[PDB]
Amino acid sequence: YDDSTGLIRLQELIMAPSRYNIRLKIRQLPIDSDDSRPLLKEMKRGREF
Amino acid sequence: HVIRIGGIFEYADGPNAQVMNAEEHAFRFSANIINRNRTLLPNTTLTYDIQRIHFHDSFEATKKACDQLALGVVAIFGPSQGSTTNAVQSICNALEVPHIQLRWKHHPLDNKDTFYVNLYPDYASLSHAILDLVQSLKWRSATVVYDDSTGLIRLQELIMAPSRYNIRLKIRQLPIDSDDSRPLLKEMKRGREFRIIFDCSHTMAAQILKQAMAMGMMTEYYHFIFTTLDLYALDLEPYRYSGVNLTGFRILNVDNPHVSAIVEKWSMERGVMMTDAALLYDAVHIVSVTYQRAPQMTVNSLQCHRHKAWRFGGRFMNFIKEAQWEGLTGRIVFNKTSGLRTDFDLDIISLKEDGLEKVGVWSPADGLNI
Amino acid sequence: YDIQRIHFHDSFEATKKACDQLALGVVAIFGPSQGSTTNAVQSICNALE
Repeated sequence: YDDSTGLIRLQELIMAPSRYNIRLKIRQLPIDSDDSRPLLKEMKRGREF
Repeated sequence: HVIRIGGIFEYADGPNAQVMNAEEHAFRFSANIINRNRTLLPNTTLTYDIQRIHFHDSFEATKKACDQLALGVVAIFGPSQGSTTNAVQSICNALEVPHIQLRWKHHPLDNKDTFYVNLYPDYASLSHAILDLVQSLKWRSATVVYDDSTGLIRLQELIMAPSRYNIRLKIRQLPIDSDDSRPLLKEMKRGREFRIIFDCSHTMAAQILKQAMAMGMMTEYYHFIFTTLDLYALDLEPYRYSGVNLTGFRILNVDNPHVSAIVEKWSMERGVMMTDAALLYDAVHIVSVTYQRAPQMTVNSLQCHRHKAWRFGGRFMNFIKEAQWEGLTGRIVFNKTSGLRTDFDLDIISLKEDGLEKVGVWSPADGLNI
Repeated sequence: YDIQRIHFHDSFEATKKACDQLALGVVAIFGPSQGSTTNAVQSICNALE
């Protein structure tokens, strides 16, 4: 995610891992810069689709 | 000399509510202490314009602040809610009077006010405090239970710490239609987690005391973690003499005898000093330091609808933003870009069967010395 | 209709534009993009029906 206060009203999906058994990783989008590319390398290490 | 300032408190009928809390009374406490101390301002005597507003009512706030500006005030204590306090900060920038934030409110730096001072311990360094503590305990299974997302905001290095530290919790909100989560304590006792961490306030925490001891969860296996700092207006003793493993907190630095004398002197006034009582006493002391380090400066009667503004608002905004003073809570520090109490001292206090006991400290300077 | 434009995060702007649109006379105001202006003036709009 990027902004941290949209999911106040999307928290149904946030407490979905108490219900639905999907495994999950949380990261934030950088807020002082737009450059996602080292974080893209971090997800290339994270290896998820 | 005599100086006059402006305060805003929030009640449930507002000015039509007649409540003097442990802070308004502590405001008058510390203001008359500066009226008593004459090397805390050589001759300048601290008076004030306290203007109660409602809870979540910015119209009453705008009228009370227009009354303060028409009387002439040179600083405005921030409300605890962004509807009121952020509009008041924009107007404080717009008529060149220092806004105060007495607490933390969520403020973006996309706000364009230059009149700002946030005061509360570092959220990231708090998250690293609990990394220090939890990696001294080496846990992975836990449960953070909240009742709004702002405690997830205030602890947010710890929430990308699952992508650092090998850790995974039960993300759960409490009901916002009820404060008894004892049926939800039943429903989470399916998980029967023993390391649950609590973002909480004191009356809610007494409700949760009677929930958890009602659910048979008061024990020394339930290795729980409290944010709440208030331990003389709630119940302690059966939870103590049942044996428990839990961490609470105390920002107060009362083992300095001056600070314990001020707490006892408030007990004569109220009733023991709460967190924000000590913060507001230290804040009124800080403003007397900022003004004693200031030239004595004008009081400007301002219409709230004009652009007309006070001469020394940027000057005294610099005097407040640069402040850094030692008092009841230990260290009090502003950042100079977006203000913050980056460096902070805590008493790691914990209840056992012998009672409450300070067992360590956590500071961004002391690390996790404990 | 009546159209206003205000900077992000300034409710004294909302103060003056609200005095314009009230002394003019409107019955609805379209929400700004920030939050402090909109809820401050929402409490005011609540107070004056």
